[PDB]
Amino acid sequence: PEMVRGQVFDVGPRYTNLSYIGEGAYGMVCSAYDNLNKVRVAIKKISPFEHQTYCQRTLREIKILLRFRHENIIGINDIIRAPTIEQMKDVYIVQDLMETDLYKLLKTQHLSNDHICYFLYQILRGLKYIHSANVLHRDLKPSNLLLNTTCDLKICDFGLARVADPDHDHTGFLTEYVATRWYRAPEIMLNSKGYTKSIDIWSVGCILAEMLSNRPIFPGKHYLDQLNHILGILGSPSQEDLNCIINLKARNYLLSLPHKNKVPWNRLFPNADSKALDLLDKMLTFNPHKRIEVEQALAHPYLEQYYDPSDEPIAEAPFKFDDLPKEKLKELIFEETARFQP
Ligand SMILES: *[C@@H]1CCOC(=O)c2c(O)cc(O)cc2OCC[C@H](O)[C@H](O)C(=O)C1
Repeated sequence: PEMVRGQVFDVGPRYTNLSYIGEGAYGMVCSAYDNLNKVRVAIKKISPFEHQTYCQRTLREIKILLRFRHENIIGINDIIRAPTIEQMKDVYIVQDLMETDLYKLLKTQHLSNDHICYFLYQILRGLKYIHSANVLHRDLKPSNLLLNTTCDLKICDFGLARVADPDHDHTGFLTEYVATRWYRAPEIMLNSKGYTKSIDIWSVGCILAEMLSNRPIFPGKHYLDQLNHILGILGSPSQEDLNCIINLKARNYLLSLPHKNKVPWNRLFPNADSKALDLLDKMLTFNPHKRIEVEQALAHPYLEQYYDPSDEPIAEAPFKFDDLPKEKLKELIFEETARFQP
């Protein structure tokens, strides 16, 4: 049984010659040689079975990814686990081996405008498919975007995904939220549970800004500070957009703030393509009802060299799926992974 950096990675004998890559949520990611297909692959170790929310995230991702099939979504090629529930302690997910992720790339590489445009196209193309299944990714960020050696992009990690539920999106002010802080839409902190598609478009807008400058556009340090960063750039919301926020605590918090001027996008990004900044503005719109939707974004002039709706496929059907004890959830993970046995 091979080990990498002092930890057991029990995937043989099909997968050998392991090398560290990085970290998933419940375990590390390695590369390995696939002795059957004769190519190196990526493998993620998942040890979820102690914690019920861990089991939730693992099951959710497996259920979605076994149904999804799209060029810009990384799939599941194989799942490795013990033959019996009694013996199963870890699960290993085998996926295509990519070359890097966008978080790592942006730490040292400046992107040409042609790279930015192609990455953004591919993000939106994958997102079109996800949203067409009535699913929200809910944690889009550079570390969840993988790139191969020719800059083809795939979206990773559906562990926070949910079915869209816009009729039950409303909540109170300062409602706690799980997804990554820097990519949270402003309404998360005001009145939203993040159950509508507009939550993902905001995150893509954050990713676009970060590709233009190699730095996060809104790097808040804590829950409410994230909103201060956003308002520091967008400026104060209009009366119309405030009137859309019926919750009094949220509205009165915004009314308590001094007026803030909008920072022009071309001041923040003086080298950027003007069409890219127009699309950026529409993705980083404060009012989620006015925010651009994924199919509109694909049709934006910035993406004209790539846009082709006949080559931007959608899901066959809407996706349908916690008080579930982890013992039922481990049982459910066991059953969901049976198709890859032996
Ligand atoms: C994605 C989990 C799968 O990640 C990978 O397959 C992966 C490959 O193939 C190559 C490289 O360079 C990195 C990879 O993932 C790193 C981890 C990733 O950023 C994220 O944390 C995930 O776990 C989601």
